[PDB]
Amino acid sequence: DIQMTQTTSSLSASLGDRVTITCSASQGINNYLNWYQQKPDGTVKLLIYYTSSLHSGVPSRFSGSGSGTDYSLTISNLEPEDIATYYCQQYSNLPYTFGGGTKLEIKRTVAAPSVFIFPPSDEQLKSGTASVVCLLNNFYPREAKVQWKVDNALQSGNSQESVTEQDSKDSTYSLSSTLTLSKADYEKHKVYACEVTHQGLSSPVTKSFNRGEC
Amino acid sequence: EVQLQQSGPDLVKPGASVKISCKTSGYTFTEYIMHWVKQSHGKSLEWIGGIIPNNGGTSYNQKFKDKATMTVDKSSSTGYMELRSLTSEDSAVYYCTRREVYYYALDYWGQGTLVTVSSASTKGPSVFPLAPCESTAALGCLVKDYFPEPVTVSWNSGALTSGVHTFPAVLQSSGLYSLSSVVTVPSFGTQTYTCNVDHKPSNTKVDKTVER
Repeated sequence: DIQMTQTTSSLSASLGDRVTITCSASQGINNYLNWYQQKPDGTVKLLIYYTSSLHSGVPSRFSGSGSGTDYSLTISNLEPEDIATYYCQQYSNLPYTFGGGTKLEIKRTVAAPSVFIFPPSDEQLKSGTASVVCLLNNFYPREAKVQWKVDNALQSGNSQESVTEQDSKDSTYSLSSTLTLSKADYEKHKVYACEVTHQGLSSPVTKSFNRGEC
Repeated sequence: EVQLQQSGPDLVKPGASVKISCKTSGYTFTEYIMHWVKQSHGKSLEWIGGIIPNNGGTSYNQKFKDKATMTVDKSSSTGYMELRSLTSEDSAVYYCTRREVYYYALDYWGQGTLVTVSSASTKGPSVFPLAPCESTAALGCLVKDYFPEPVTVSWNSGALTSGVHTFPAVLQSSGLYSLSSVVTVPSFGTQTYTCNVDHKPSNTKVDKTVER
C-alpha cells in the first residue's frame, strides 16, 4: 500500500499569514494527489484535485504544488473560516490512501473570557446529583486555569472540562467546567465559586452564587 | 444541489451486523461511482471500497474485504454498505462519497454515520436548565447521562444560532456521556429560550424552556 505521511499533524498560523501543509508518499504517485478540508463539525470538502487544480467555489488563496513523492497545500493568506484538518489522498494505485491530517490552530490577538456560573436545577437535585457549571466564553488563547472553591476551600478531582473547537468567525474558544456532587454534599455548603486565570485578565475573575439565595 | 443523506447513528452489539444507507439526490445515479470511507475517533480517513452503479461491480480495500459489503438499489437511487461481525475497532464515523472525472477525486461527501459497538444499553438524555442566580447574559441546557453518542441540540427550533456553544460530550466515570449547550444574549427579557435535544439512538426528543 502507498503510505501518505503528514509529519506535522498540528500547525499554528496567524491571520493574513502564508500556511504550508506537506504530504510525502512512500513511492512516487505521478501527481495523482487530492486535498480535503474537514471542518470541526465533520463536513468534508474537496479543495484541490490532481496536485494543482482548484475545485469550483474554492478560494483562489488555496493552491496545490509538488510531484513524485512530495506535495504541499498553501493558503496564500489565512482567513478565520480556514480552521480545519487538511488531508492528502493518493489515487495512483488502490487501495486509495490518506495522509494522517494536519489540524490548523489560528493565532489571533488575546481576548479574555467572559465568565458565568449556573447552580444545579431542582429538577436535577430531586434525582440525587448536583452539576455546577462554569462557562468561559469567547477567549484566546486556549490556556485557562479554572479553580472551583466551595465555602472558600479549593476543590480537587470533582470537576471535568470541555472546550469547543476554534470559532470559524472570531477564532475564539469557549470552555465549560462542571463540578459534580451528591445532593447531600451539595447541601452541606453555601458559596460555590469558579475562579478564572487567563493571559487576557490582569487578575483572576471569580463568579459565585450562595446556595439557598437560588 | 447534489446531496447524500446517510442513515442516522447506530448502537450495535459485538458480533452483530449493521447496514448503512446513502440516499442520493440531484444527479444521474448510474453515471457516478460511489466510495465509502471510515474515520476512527481522533484518527485519519481509510478507504473501504467503491461500487459502479450501472452494473454493481465493486472494489474493496483488502483490509475491509471480510468486514464490508457494498450494494445499490438503482430505483431508490440509494447506495448501501453492510459491516458484519462487528468489534469495538469498527466504532467509527463512516462516509459515502461520489467520484468525479476532470482524474478521480471524491467531490461530494455524505455527513457521515456514527456507529458505536458496545454490549451496554441505550439510554436517553436527562435535560436540565442552566439559568443564573454584565453586558451579556448566558443560559443553557445540561444534557446528562446518555448512551451512546451523539445528541443534537438546537435553540428555539433552529431559529437561534448566534451566541450558541454546544460543548463536545465527555465520558463520565459512570460510562455515560454528558454535555452542555449555552447561548449568550446582550441584556433579553423580550424573547424565550428553549433547547431542543434529539437522541436518535433512543428516539428521545426533548424541549426544555429555560425560565430566564
